[PDB]
Amino acid sequence: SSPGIWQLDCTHLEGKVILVAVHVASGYIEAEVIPAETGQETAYFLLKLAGRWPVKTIHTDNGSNFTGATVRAACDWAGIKQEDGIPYVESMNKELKKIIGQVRDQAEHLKTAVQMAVFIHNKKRKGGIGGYSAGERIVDIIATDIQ
Amino acid sequence: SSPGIWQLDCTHLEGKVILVAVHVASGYIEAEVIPAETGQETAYFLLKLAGRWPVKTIHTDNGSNFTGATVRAACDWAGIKQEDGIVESMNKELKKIIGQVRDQAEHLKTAVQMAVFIHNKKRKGGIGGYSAGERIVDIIATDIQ
Ligand SMILES: [Cl-]
Ligand SMILES: [Cl-]
Repeated sequence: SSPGIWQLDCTHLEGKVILVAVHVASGYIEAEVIPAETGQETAYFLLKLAGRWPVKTIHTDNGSNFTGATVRAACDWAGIKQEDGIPYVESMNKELKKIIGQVRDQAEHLKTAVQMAVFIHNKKRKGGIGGYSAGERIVDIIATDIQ
Repeated sequence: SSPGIWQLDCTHLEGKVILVAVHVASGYIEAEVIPAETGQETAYFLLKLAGRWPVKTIHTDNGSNFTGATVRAACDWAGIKQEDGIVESMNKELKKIIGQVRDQAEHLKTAVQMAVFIHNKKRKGGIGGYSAGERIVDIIATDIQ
């Protein structure tokens, strides 16, 4: 259920393609620059995500890199179901882009900045006492679901 | 035991370099093929790991890709401390699983992720048993408080 639901969208910066996976219930993110927006590279990214978190369902934009039997085969193999797409990334790709822009000049290559931004986003809280970061929220949700 | 303790080791296959990070207490793995065993690529891999899990300390082989200011600056920036350093049972397995699925993948990188998936989803001892994936989350969940 909610524990295994992720949204996958693409973002573009400096002629590069970035795939962003958001764990809906927590706001937690996994993002990476990929060589091209193809089924082969999208399948690779999804297989990487699935081996790190319990991915059960994904909501994508259902674009071209999903019509090929590549991504379909990967989702099949990993036990991932593809459902309804994203509406029309909302305040995520922009937010992630915001952090990236803020730290872009601190890294030589874009890939490093992307990861610095993912780190900042997932460790971000919302006040003292509790607050809870997206990183803590995802772990709590999955923990209190597998037990 | 080890809330944010990870071991980072390198492995080589088909003329390529793979970085393997093992969460000591759970056995959970994060591994990827990197373009070269350099400080710049090692720092990249560590930053990626650090943004996905609460990494506090890493045990590495303290080799050449750790003498450069690159990895030191990355650990510093992420708040990671480098300690003693080199499990072996989790690593060796990775190569075996990779060998069992290499044929299904066009590129090695894909086979590696397939292997990571299989390893982290592996059930402890059938029924009631726990996978490394479930163990790492349960460990960090109880640590948050
Ligand atoms: Cl996409
Ligand atoms: Cl290494």
